[PDB]
Amino acid sequence: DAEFDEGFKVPGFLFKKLFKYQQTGVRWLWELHCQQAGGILGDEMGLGRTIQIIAFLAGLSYSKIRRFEGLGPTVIVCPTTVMHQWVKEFHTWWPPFRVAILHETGSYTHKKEKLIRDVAHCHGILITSYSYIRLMQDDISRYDWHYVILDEGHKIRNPNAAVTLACKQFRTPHRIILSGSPMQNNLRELWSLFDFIFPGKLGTLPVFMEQFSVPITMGGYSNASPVQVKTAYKCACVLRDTINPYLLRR
Amino acid sequence: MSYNYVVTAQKPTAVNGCVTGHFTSAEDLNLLIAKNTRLEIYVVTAEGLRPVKEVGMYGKIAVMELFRPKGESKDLLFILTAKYNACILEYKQSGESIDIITRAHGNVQDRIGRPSETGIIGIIDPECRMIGLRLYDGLFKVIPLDRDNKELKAFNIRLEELHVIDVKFLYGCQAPTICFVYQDPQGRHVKTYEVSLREKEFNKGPWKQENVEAEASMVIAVPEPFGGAIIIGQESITYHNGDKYLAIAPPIIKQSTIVCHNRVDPNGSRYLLGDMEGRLFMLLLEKEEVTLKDLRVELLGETSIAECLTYLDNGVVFVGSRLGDSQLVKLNVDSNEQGSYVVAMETFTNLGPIVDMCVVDLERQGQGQLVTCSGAFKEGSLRIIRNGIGIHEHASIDLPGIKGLWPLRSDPNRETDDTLVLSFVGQTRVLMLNGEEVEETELMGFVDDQQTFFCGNVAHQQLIQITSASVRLVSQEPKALVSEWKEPQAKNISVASCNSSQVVVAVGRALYYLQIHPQELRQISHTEMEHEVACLDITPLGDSNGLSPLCAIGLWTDISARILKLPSFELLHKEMLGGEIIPRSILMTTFESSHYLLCALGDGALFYFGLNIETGLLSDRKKVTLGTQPTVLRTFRSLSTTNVFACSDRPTVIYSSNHKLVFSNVNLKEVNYMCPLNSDGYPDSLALANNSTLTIGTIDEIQKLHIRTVPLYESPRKICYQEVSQCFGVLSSRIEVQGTTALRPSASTQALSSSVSSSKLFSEEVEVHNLLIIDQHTFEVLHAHQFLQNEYALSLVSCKLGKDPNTYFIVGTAMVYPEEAEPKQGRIVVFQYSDGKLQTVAEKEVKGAVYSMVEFNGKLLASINSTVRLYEWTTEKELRTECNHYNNIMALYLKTKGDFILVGDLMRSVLLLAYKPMEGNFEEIARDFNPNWMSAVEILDDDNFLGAENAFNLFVCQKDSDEERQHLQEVGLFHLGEFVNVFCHGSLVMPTQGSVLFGTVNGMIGLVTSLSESWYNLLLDMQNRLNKVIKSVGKIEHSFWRSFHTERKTEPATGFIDGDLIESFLDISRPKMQEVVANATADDLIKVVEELTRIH
Amino acid sequence: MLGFLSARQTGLEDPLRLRRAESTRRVLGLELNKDRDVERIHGGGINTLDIEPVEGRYMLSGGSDGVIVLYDLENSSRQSYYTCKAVCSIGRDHPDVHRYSVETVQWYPHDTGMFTSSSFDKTLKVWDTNTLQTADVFNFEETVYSHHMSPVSTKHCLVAVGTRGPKVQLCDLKSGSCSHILQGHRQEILAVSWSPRYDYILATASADSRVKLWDVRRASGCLITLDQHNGKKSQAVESANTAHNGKVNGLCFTSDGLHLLTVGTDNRMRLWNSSNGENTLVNYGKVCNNSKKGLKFTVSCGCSSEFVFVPYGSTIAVYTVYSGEQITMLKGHYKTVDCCVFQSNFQELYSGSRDCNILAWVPSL
DNA sequence: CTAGTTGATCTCATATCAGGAGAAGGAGCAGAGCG
Repeated sequence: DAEFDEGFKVPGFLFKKLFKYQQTGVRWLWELHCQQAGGILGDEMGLGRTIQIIAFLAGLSYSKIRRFEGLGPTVIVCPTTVMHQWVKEFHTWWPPFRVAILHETGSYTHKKEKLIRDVAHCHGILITSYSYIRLMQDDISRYDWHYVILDEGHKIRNPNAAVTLACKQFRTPHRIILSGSPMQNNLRELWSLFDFIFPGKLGTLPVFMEQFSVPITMGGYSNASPVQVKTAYKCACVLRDTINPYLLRR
Repeated sequence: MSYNYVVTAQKPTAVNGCVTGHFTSAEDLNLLIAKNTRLEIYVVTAEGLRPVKEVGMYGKIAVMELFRPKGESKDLLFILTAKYNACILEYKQSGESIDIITRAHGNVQDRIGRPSETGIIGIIDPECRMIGLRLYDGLFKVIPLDRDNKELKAFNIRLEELHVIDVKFLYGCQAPTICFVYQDPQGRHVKTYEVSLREKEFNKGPWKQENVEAEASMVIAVPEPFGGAIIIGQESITYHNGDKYLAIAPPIIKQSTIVCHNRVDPNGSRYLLGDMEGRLFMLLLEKEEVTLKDLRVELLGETSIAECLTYLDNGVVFVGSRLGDSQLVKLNVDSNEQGSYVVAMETFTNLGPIVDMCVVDLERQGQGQLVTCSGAFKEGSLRIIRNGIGIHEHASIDLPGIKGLWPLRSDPNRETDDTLVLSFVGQTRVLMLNGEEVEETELMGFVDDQQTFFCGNVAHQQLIQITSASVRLVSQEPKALVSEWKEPQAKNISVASCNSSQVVVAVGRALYYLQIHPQELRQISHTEMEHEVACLDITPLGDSNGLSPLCAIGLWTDISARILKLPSFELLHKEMLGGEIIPRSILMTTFESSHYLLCALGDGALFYFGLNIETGLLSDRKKVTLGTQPTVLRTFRSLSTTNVFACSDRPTVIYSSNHKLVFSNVNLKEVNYMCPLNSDGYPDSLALANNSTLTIGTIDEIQKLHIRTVPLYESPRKICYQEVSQCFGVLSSRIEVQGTTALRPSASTQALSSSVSSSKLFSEEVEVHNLLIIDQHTFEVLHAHQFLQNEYALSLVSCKLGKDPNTYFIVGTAMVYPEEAEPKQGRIVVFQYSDGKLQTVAEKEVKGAVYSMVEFNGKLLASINSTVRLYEWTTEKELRTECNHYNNIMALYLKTKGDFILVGDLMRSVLLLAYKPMEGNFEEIARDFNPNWMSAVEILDDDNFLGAENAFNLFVCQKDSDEERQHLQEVGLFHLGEFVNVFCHGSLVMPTQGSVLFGTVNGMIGLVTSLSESWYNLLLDMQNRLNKVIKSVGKIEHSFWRSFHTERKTEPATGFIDGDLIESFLDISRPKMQEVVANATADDLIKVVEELTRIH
Repeated sequence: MLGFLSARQTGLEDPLRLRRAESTRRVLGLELNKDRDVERIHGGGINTLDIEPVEGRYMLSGGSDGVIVLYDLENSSRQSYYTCKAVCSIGRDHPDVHRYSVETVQWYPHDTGMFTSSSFDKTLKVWDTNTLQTADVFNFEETVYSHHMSPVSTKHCLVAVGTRGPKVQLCDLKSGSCSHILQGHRQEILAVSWSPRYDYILATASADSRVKLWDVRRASGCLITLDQHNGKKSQAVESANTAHNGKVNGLCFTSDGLHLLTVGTDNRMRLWNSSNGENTLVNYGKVCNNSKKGLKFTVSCGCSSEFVFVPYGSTIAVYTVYSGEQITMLKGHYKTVDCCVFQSNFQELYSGSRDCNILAWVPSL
């Protein structure tokens, strides 16, 4: 087995299948769990962000870390295309977990709320889509989720979209975003992602814009004075330093 | 930077903790004794204790408990150090090799925390599921064992009670259940908690909190049949098992508090209880069929004041004392007709709390000799410690004026010399010495009419006797003389010499060579020297053929220990010496390496040489002075090698250790002559004559520190030596109860004469203080002056003041009343000891406690409560103030060197004061602004000030190089682990500069001395190497152990070399040395470390 | 006492006894030393004092006039009487002086080379002690009522800042990131204090009568809200769980960090278990404060018994922490007392006050 | 029953001079108590 600080043992066979960077990832995710903070797995796509989550959750359940005796009920929000992909992935890389799909396709064939309750009681891994999160913020946000992974989490990049608010209604600190590109147009998107994972780190949205987005943007324009270039440089470095612990971008 | 070398002259002797168990083997019963830093392992034999291993911890052993985890064959040892190094030790013996492997270790010091008042508690679950440590207020550290650690990861449980007195794990509980007494404003209560290693928090205990006696200070977990706990308070002993509440108030335990206990049985039907008075009680649990019926306390007797006591077996109890000698007592079934069942079997020397000490060159030698105020209330005593060979005086016979001693095997078969010969003036008197019996019976062939310069056993199964007239070679078995030679002119032999094979005898200014042949004496060589012979030696050494090759000669008027080639009497070398004194003895011997010559003059000077077997040329001339009387040198062969003895006013054994010539002292008054003897009744013994009698004995030759004990039976406080009067003045203190009554006959109450202070100045149990004048030969209390009622004698100096010639005992006192926290009143009393009486020559009412007085350039420098003032001795013989100094919290310690005064404060730590005589006032020169609470202080150099803080640290301050020049710089830091009570210049012996001894509370005597920069660098390098090589018991780092440590500061050591660690460089095998000495050769460093060990 | 010296000398008692007991005895004897003075440099009241945690030699002092004075507390003169001379001073002419009242000032723990000071000009300025130039300036949108750097964090170097805003700002001095906010209070935060035991626990007290302890590492809001009654009056937490019945304008963890003392304008002090915020019900009686801003009070360290020294109007009231007994009230100021700081080496207390004086209280004899 | 298709139907994302009269406030200031 592989052992980390307090009680985290991930099975050795599982660990050996991983790469070195994926192992680093698993360690990073567990350090966050210790802090009770969230993070963004900003690995460039194709590196296999999902494999790292599988390993980490597997290790956490296996270690039976101490409300919850190891891994509680958890929800995975991922784009509609990849739900069965994630189901497949859990099934191969760790059969023991129950991975219920929440979708019209699904596998339940009853009312959905019964399925939500079932997973929240039997401590499964409820996969769902951003739509069903937007549409059942009421039902879903009544069950003490342990982990709230968002795959391709950039879809929460609009702080005012409904889906964003719904995703930010979840209460647990163990929020994770798996987003190959956690910033696509401007930093407002970044702030939004951080406000899901770590609600206070970057401040309020107005303050973030005032302090970071404006200066960092103005330093990119061709006509910007060198002074403003250097303010942008400063602010950019501050931002990287602020977000360093909580973003793992290989 | 300062370069200081600290070493242990006497390891700590105070037993701070002892446990029993099966540590070295499942069948052995071990007694593990923690003396402050030493762990001593014994085996509990049917008689006494057999030492097996003594290890040095890098820590003060705060906790020491044996526990046996499931499946383990034999007990593992848990030790917690004062710096909170935890370790679990196992004993692994592999044949001759013995190891203490560290099964686990760690550091459990919380970064922050109020260290608990009552002190570090360490308990172990009776089922070894956890080690509970109470280190800080409000927290309870748990070290799991079921989770088998190697790093001892421990977690705190928050304890809702912040003042915990004592705590124990209860027996017969499915969960680890602690029972502790804690103090809240509403009184003292006993509470229980269950420890959950899974939930890592407490739970409700089996039986709820109970309001107990006000002074409950002890919890005793009682084994499974009864369960429950027994809480000992001052006036009651109560038993709790949850519903049962037995309670007794035995009137006999009201007089003193019970401080230690031990479970005699495995089932807890009997406990020992030791009190601070030294009584020993037996607490009996009467079972009823099982529950507990009733409690009984019975007084077994008295012991030393026990810190810890352990019951070994068969009534043998080890009483481990911090205040007095530790004891091995027996508990008799029947009383001793004095009401006591305790009978002391053995006593282990304990230099107890060394509260003061002085170095006196008593016996007028060149050797210092510590006299220490050791021990406490009932165990107080003076210890005299010295370094010298010790021998037993078995066979004595008082024949005046011996002038000869030789071992003779009168039984020809045996190679033991069962006959002793002595020449007195003009005859020979022999001794049969048969067995241990001694009587004078005559062996044929030797004359009772002539002096004998020599006799002894020689080859061809022959004896030889050289007389003042002529030589006599006796055939041993058959009959008397068949060979005689005499001088042709019949001149008396003036100087002789002889060995087993040949003979060399001087006749005035000419010399004669004879050699022995069986039943014949053949003369060969002759010479005519310039002047008369003074001394000879012809001893064959490394002979390997049968005859010595060389000889040495000392001559008159040409003072020179010259060398001769034996077959020719010719001059091989002629080396002058100087002086008008004829050499009186000359010898050559081997010390492990080659032939040396030892020639001495009449005044104890003695020259050792490297003699060659081919040239026999004298070089490597170096001198040593030993005694004042003319000398004589005769060898005895030990187990190991030749060990030469010198006979004079100061008898000294001569020998070489690690190829280094040592000059040990022997602790006997005088020895005229010596001779080896190895009789059937006497093996390898000595035969030492004085002017009166023939003393006989044997020498251990271990060069151990010898410790005399003078029982005072009361707490000594100070001691000073008044040489002019031949006495020691000792401040003593005895406890009286009622007006008052002495609880026991103390040394003060048993003096020859006595007196009480009648002073016109000032007009349960109390402390009475006396000034004891003690004879410096017999150590009898010549006089005991009691001080005023409620007067505490604190300081005491012997000195002569001003210009008058009388040497005075000056005592500074304080008036102690319970109505106040700091004395407002006190006085400086001047005594003179003369004509066996102690007259009060002067007095001076001061307005505070006189904590310290040093005689300072003809003047008395006293330190009243916060003021340092200087007194002058006026022609009228009274003390008159000259100057004051007030910038002190409490001037507790005063030292002096020239015009400078070092003041150790209660908590401002040092102040360098100067008495500028031109003005007549003090000047604050420098000050150390760190808050160190001093325990003692010393002045090493003009600008180096040794200090000891009450946190067991040594620091050296240094006057730096503006107003930052008034800042002493702490250039030396070192954690001693001992509480220094006293420093004093001096040395216990005849590279390093200066020598400061110190005495500690645990009984350590250490030695600080100044090094040069080069040697300090070298020794620091080797210190790091040894740390890289030597492995400590609990895997503690030496640098961490010696790091300066305080509750509000922690810095690494610097400017101090652990002389213990360096001197450990000898006790490692050669490959390990090479590991040490990678980057000069090893033998260089062996020489270095030997020379370093030479200082103590 | 000579009993104490004799006990130390003979090993009857651990030397820890004599320190701690004597330390206590010294604390009980605190008396206004007229044999010690502090040089007057503030034109306005002293809001804050801070003795440096290592070596305790220097004190910083922040005034209502905006100046920061740096005093040397060692008696370098040979007399028994001395004035703690002022080494440096951020005076009216310094280019970087605060514009309005300095409200807090703090030595960087771990090193005397840098201190920090925050003001009503809405800035927290970090200063190089040696050159006495600002190394950094954090600007806040609201006036700063207090800040505090962790006495224990070898790892993080966050400054917690309480302003009139309802949010707690954490300012990272390592790359300067003043974005992180703890949100959950509702009115100005009048006092913040890091735990002396735990690296990342912060307690913050606010005018909404609530005190919250935070694990700033944690992304999930307060750990604990202190509740006066421990549950006797229990409500779904929207307005209940008030620590006090007024504003809570003071916090101080006890030395070992196991309890928290809060003072608020209901004229009470409470002692709270800092692990579960439970109320220990220590009484302490009536402690007058009506300060509208933070009240800076301390605890003793290294005594047999812990004491808390609280400004009580124009006096410093000394209380025993764990029993509540009022030891004494030290009476020597003329106007209200704003701050008292404890010198742990020698059991000396310095207290500033609105009358522009800093009085030293040193044990008598 | 089950995929497949097909509308709706939602969400989210993309970008730079010949007026006059009267009423209300404020400012300046004399002066009167008055503490």
